[PDB]
Amino acid sequence: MLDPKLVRTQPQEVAARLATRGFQLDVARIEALEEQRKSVQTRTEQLQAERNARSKAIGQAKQRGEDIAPLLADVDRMGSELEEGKRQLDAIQGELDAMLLGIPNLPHESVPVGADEDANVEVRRWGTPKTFDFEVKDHVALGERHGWLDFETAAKLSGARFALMRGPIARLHRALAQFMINLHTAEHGYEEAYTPYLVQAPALQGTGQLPKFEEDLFKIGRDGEADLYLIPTAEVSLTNIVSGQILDAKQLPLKFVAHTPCFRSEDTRGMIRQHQFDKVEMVQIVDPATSYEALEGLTANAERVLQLLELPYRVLALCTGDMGFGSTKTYDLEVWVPSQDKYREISSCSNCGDFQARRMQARYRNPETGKPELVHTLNGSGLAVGRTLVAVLENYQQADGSIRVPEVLKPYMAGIEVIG
Amino acid sequence: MLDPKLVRTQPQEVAARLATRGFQLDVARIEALEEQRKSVQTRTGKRQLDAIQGELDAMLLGIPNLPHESVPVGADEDANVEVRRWGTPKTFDFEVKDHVALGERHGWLDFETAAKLSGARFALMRGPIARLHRALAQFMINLHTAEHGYEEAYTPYLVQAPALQGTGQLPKFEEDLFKIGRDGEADLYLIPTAEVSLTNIVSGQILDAKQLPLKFVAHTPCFRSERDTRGMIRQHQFDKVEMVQIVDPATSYEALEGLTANAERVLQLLELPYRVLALCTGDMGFGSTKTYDLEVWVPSQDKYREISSCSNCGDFQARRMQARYRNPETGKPELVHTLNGSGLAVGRTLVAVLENYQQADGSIRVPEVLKPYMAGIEVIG
Ligand SMILES: Cn1c(=O)ccn([C@@H]2O[C@H](COS(=O)(=O)NC(=O)[C@@H](N)CO)[C@@H](O)[C@H]2O)c1=O
Ligand SMILES: Cn1c(=O)ccn([C@@H]2O[C@H](COS(=O)(=O)NC(=O)[C@@H](N)CO)[C@@H](O)[C@H]2O)c1=O
Ligand code: NA
Ligand code: NA
Repeated sequence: MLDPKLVRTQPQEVAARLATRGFQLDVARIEALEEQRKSVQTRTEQLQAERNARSKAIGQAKQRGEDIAPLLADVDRMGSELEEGKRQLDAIQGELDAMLLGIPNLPHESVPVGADEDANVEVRRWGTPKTFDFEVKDHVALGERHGWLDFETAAKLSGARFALMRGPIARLHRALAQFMINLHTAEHGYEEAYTPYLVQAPALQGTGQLPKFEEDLFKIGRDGEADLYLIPTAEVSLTNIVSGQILDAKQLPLKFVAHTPCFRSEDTRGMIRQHQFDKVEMVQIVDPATSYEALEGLTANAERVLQLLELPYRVLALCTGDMGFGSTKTYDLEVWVPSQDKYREISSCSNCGDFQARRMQARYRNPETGKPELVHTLNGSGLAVGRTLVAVLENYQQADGSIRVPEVLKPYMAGIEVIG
Repeated sequence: MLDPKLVRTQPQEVAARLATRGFQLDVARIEALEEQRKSVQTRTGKRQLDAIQGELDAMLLGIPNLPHESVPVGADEDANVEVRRWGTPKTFDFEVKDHVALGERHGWLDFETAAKLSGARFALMRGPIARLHRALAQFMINLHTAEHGYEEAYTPYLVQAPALQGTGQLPKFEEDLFKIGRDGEADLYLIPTAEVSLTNIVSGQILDAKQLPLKFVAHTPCFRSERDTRGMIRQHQFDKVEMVQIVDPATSYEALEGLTANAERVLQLLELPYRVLALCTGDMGFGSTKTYDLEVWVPSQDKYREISSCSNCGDFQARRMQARYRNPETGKPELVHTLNGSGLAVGRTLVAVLENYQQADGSIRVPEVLKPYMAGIEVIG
């Protein structure tokens, strides 16, 4: 949610900033609703003035021994219209709120203005994509060899876009997730958390997936119970820890890390696109003055995972036309994928500003004013575990089809140094 | 599903054995349907044959497993037999606190934030308690893979109906599952246990005799919409480290003893006193022939509480899955036997760790085997 006062009073300036995202604000409808509101409010004011006078004129008519029936009938009619005037103003405000819940965030001034994906800038890249002396295999060819990565058995259980891992590939996947959590808790100042993987609608509305992106979620419809949704990311559960709270300035920043499955009902082959995937999520609840510096740190934390695994990657600053709904500024990390001869997305790191904090009423008590003020929220993958496994399998492949274990993962691989 | 030959050749004995579970086998309806199929065959139309076949198959999928002759005969939980114990429950020199009071002290176990997010029967864990939960699950999976011969697996947590019918949750227990209704697609169900995904790896296959035993281990969330039940004891979501075995039918009752010892080892290494209960015929799970429950000591309750269920399913799930192996003696593809057991339910291990390891000041001492996973933390709070 944007600032309601800003959208209602400056719809033209808000529309112009939003147009950079390709989003066309319904300025004609905001102004029409605002014209209707002003018209009803002026009618209720004139009626309040008329009814109050008539209601007190009954007292005076009584003192004169006069008939009060014409006056009571006037007051009663006026009262009934004021009650409708309230219903009209409530239904106008109701329509305006429903509309404001579907508006994407305002891009920060520093975001490059672009109409599409081609206006995204490379910020920097790290490491050098390996030149192989043999024909590179993809992660599907590599992992299927001994049945350690099995899409057929997963299709037999659950249908398309699911995976089954066994033996050393399953251990390598767990090693990756354990390495990420241990790194963020030991070196990057994040507090570990275990969260529900099923949330009710209010949590998803707090982070921006609801009301607009319901069709992308798996829903559990329940009889006489509030429906449950499978989390698309631990961002939903972690960010909402602070909903409806006034935090002390001393408690900021709150930094959370969670390793959870992620469920989405939205080449893309093998493990690139899945209905379920593990992701180690980083979430920060910060002082608004520090959120853009916090984003730089958050991005460096996700990068550190790739540097430690020695995986060549690239950092992209997303343009205005290529951002997520609730983001003011995003950096995408893209890992080198040898079988594709390109870098592919492995993490998105965003500053949401006060957009999610507004929806969930997550606040802090400002020290200067003493007044409760909205916090800023940030989130970032550090990393999507299945995609890192794809990167590990492909970048560490040997000529015989075996896989070298990355150095930082050997303590988790129980003596295994080469897979197959 | 039960052997169709046994149901036909020995109806009275199969019915008398099932009656020890409190299940009344409808021999009359089964044999009346068999007579109708035989009469319709001698005349052959397709409508009446498919209706009789659909009726018979639906009945057949509703019959629980035959209890093994070594299973104590009883009507309820009070007839379950304690077969052994391990360890001495601790005598505390202060008033014992439950895991809820222990965990809630610094916000590290938070039922209120979880309720705000998801409603009742959910949990949120933070900092050293979340780290201890993760340490427990890592310990269990590292133990089973390194010492007990189990191959690790990452599985889907959403399955379609045939996998649940393969292990016995469907058709009879649909109400206990969280279903995802999918428009113009097969509905998905959240897994109640990794037993569903692990056991079904071998469905529709003829394995090699040399491939047996197949021993799988997985750490997964478990989702169910179903004595003291406070906090993490009962949840809609909980983590469980599951052990599954696909074995030669001749070895399955020795394999159950080995599976039960694997689960027990986690409790021994954590130094958590417990007891082993041989479930009676009237307290057994639908798909089981024989079950041992592990019940860990819970100081706040002054009693042992269930933390694991180890079962031999015989050929029951194999029949539903058509999971076979090529018999080296005969040459014929024969049904395999299947087994599963918790090693362990992670949330309930955490309850047991918090309570048994608590100290006078409300702090919790970290179990010895968990210290390598706790980043220097030896005392929680
Ligand atoms: C397997 N798989 C998918 O099918 C889809 C996405 N991803 C990775 O997940 C990362 C984070 O997803 S996101 O871009 O929608 N952003 C978030 O979820 C925020 N909570 C920040 O993480 C993407 O960068 C993909 O690499 C998959 O792995
Ligand atoms: C939190 N919680 C529950 O809410 C319910 C059960 N349990 C434990 O899970 C163990 C295994 O569940 S079971 O008995 O249904 N058996 C199986 O699922 C098999 N696949 C073997 O694991 C129970 O023993 C409870 O201790 C919870 O922890
Ligand atoms: Na992205
Ligand atoms: Na049980």
